[PDB]
Amino acid sequence: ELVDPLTTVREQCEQLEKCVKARERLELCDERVSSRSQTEEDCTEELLDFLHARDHCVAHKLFNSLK
Amino acid sequence: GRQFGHLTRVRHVITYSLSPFEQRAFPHYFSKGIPNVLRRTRACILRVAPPFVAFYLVYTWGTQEFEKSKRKNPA
Amino acid sequence: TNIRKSHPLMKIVNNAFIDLPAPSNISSWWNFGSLLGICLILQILTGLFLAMHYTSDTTTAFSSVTHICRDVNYGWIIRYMHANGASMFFICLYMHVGRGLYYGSYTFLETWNIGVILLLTVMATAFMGYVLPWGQMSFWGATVITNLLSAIPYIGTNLVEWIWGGFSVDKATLTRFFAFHFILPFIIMAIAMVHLLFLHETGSNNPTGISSDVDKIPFHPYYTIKDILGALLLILALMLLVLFAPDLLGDPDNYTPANPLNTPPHIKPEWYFLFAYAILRSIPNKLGGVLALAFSILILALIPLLHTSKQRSMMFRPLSQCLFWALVADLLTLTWIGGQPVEHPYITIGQLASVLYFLLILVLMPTAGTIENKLLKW
Amino acid sequence: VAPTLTARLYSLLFRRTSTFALTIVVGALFFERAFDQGADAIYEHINEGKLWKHIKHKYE
Amino acid sequence: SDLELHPPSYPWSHRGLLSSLDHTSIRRGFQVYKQVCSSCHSMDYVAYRHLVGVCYTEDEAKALAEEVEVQDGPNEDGEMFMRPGKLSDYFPKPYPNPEAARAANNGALPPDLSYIVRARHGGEDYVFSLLTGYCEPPTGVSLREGLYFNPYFPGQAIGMAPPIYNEVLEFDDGTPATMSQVAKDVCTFLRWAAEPEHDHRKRMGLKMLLMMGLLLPLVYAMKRHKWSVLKSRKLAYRPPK
Amino acid sequence: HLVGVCYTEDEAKALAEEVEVQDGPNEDGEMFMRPGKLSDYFPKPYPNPEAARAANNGALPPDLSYIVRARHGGEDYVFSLLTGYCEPPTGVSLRE
Ligand code: HEM
Ligand code: HEM
Ligand code: HEM
Repeated sequence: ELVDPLTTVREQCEQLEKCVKARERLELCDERVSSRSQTEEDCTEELLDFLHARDHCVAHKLFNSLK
Repeated sequence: GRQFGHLTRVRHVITYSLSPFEQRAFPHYFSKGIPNVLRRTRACILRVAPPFVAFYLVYTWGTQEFEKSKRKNPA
Repeated sequence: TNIRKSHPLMKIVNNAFIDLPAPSNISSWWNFGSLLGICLILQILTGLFLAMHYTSDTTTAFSSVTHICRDVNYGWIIRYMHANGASMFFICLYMHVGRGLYYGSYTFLETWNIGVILLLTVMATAFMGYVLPWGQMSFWGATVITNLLSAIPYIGTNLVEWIWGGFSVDKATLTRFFAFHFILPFIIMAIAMVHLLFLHETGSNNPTGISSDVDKIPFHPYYTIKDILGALLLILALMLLVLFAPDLLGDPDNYTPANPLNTPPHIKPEWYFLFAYAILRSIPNKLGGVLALAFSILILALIPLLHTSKQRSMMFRPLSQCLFWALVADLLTLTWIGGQPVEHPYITIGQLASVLYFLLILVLMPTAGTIENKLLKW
Repeated sequence: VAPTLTARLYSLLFRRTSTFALTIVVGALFFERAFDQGADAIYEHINEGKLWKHIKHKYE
Repeated sequence: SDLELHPPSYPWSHRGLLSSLDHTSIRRGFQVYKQVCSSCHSMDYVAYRHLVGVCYTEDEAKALAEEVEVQDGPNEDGEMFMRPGKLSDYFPKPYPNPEAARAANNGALPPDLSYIVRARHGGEDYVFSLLTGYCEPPTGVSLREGLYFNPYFPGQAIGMAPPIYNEVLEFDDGTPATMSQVAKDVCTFLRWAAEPEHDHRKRMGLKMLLMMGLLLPLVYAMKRHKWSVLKSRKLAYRPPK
Repeated sequence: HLVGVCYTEDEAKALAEEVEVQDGPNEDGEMFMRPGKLSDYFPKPYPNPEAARAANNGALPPDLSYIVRARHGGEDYVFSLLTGYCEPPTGVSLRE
């Protein structure tokens, strides 16, 4: 039962507009690749964009509280 | 070679000069200073700037085309 | 009479930097000669102290360098002043060759050619310099480049193995480079003295390209102090790098000890060669690329025969001013390209900048000159 | 008091390249120190990331 | 695989120009090295004495070195014993031959942490983000449950397990040790291992700017004063007739 | 080194192959033993210097790679030291 500032901050950050759209495009592709078989368009890219938008905002807010 | 006294021939030209301990080192430094620099900039922008923005445009484009060429949609 | 004038030693000094008639005219672009001199002794001075500790065997190559920055007192500023001094040296070098081209200073055949030799020399000097700490980039940059000579017909092989001291970039190859990187700056300095000897025959050129015999001033106190101030600026630049952004111009990859089987994906030479690297790979030929890369620097020696204007300086010629900066910009493109992977846009744009560089020098500037003459009824 | 300052400074210490030098060397002494105080004091004020750590871990 | 994502810019307390390192944060980071990485990561260029002026005290430093057995020189029999560990000792640890890293893991070399921050691209930022941004595979690619997944890593797929939440701990005056708060520290320590001079130079840098901020104008005025004579010279041409 | 000098190529190999060396590490970070090539030197007796000492009593039997050039009187001194071995005169006892 620990305090994980990363997870606390990730939640509110992972929410925001930019991230929704990328997570949206992610799930879109997720299911696209899930509902196909013998496909190789492998859904890696959409994850990264989501991380960028998320992690950029993760940096601005994080350390501010970190002890 | 070289040396003063043997450089070249000159006649009829007077030169008035002043001891540095008598004048100021920065007369109207900003007063006349800035106007001049603008003037010099103006005098040269059209010759210096254009190739640089041309590079700049080719730089940002070339960069975008690189990044956007490494993703795929259909096919 | 006056000792400064007649003592067999001082005469030199006096006629070199005290009484020497100089144009009242010369501007900041003329400071680079003295800064190049300062860069030289600085590389010699810090470089020496670095050699009192650096050991030249693969086993301790990297290690000794680390030993320097951590254990050796202030070995770190020394190490960084050295590294950054090399870059400062190239900035001034390129600025110097810039001033010469813009202002027509190259009409001094001998002075200028000695300068081309100064260029290749400081260049050859620095290529070897960076192989020393035996970093990934060192070994690899050392491998990529050396091999280039393997394109020379019937002899490239034998030659490359000969300067290698084996069949690869081995132990022989590191000590060798240490030795040459030590002796080259001394020869540089003597050749720079002949640069000055020949330069002193005519005196300096000036911004207008018009003869200034009619308005000469003594080098001291004017250009001793204008030279002092501009050295302080070079110290600012230099110190800003070592004391704030020491690795900014350096690859992080050279901080990883060499490994002959590894081979990084990244693989580029030091910033001061990128333009030439670009030009080289823009050609899908072993011999072509290398030949073209050579022609890329050795063309500084073609410049005087391509002079076409009835005026020496470019100060009063706008078609040429435009072409000049296009040349600068085109090198900046070449730098940029050379720092990028050989893929997508970059290939063809890199091949364009190449042809351009050559068109701009070998044809566009000479032609602009003829037109500017025609426009003046000359 | 103001003109006579630069003046007296010239009078008693500047003509003779002797004193002129005697002063810059003597002036370099005091300066080197006073600069290192203020400079370090400045480096400290913008930081306080080491040294007051000592008051904690030891004192024996 | 052949596509990548670059680290964000975390507001380190030494990212600033004239900004010293947090030494309290270098300790925690050291501790992070001693238990976790020290069994997989070499740090050959740092020694126990190096820590003295930095974090710990003289005595503190000794005891830390004395908690391992080294291998001092041979004696009379041409031997090799083992020793408590001095101060002159470095941190050469894990495996003897390189391949012993390999055999232990599967190929895979856990590169030495003496020079990491300076040797990746993105300093502490890349390491911190690789340590912290550990995540789960999207789709269409399976690893080998050996080659764990990482977005902040070239090929997004490679080798190291996330030992960053597995929590150890020992902060004398105490601090919670989350994944993140333990990462800043190993990174804040990894900077200093790659550049122990960090703080000293920035002090000189401050002096360098202060000095140059005094010398520069001063030399200018000196040069202005001597050129005075040429700047104000007036010409007149008086030809005959 | 012996090849162009005394023996032949093949002869030289076999002579080296009559000892077990210690070639490089492999995969496990190990150290095995090898027949001996040609690239091998003659590093033999004792590892640490003092192992010469422990074996004998102090006393280092100096390397013979440079002996003739390192004594004074070349082969003459070594030859005479080897050959002129003799019995103690009087008044001094050794330590056998
Ligand atoms: C080892 C590096 C070099 C050093 C130390 C060096 C030194 C100097 C010095 C002290 C001057 C005095 C006047 C001035 O700077 O304008 C000068 C001028 C000149 N240098 Fe260099 N130089 C070097 C490289 C070059 C290069 C690479 C070139 C061109 C290939 C070059 C060609 C010239 C020319 C033509 C001038 C005459 C400038 C004028 O009067 O406008 N030198 N150099
Ligand atoms: C004869 C005086 C010189 C000596 C004794 C010298 C010796 C050394 C030594 C021992 C190293 C390896 C240690 C280290 O990297 O810090 C080195 C690095 C280097 N020096 Fe020199 N060198 C001298 C002149 C030069 C010159 C003329 C240049 C060209 C500007 C130069 C540019 C370099 C470069 C590029 C490196 C490798 C990059 C690095 O610093 O990591 N040095 N030098
Ligand atoms: C806080 C302690 C540790 C830190 C800071 C650390 C940090 C790192 C870093 C920065 C790299 C290189 C990343 C890159 O190549 O870009 C790395 C590589 C690696 N380390 Fe760790 N690590 C730590 C503990 C471990 C542990 C416990 C293991 C054992 C699972 C481990 C095994 C590896 C391996 C196998 C690699 C190679 C990855 C690969 O190339 O496939 N390290 N580590």
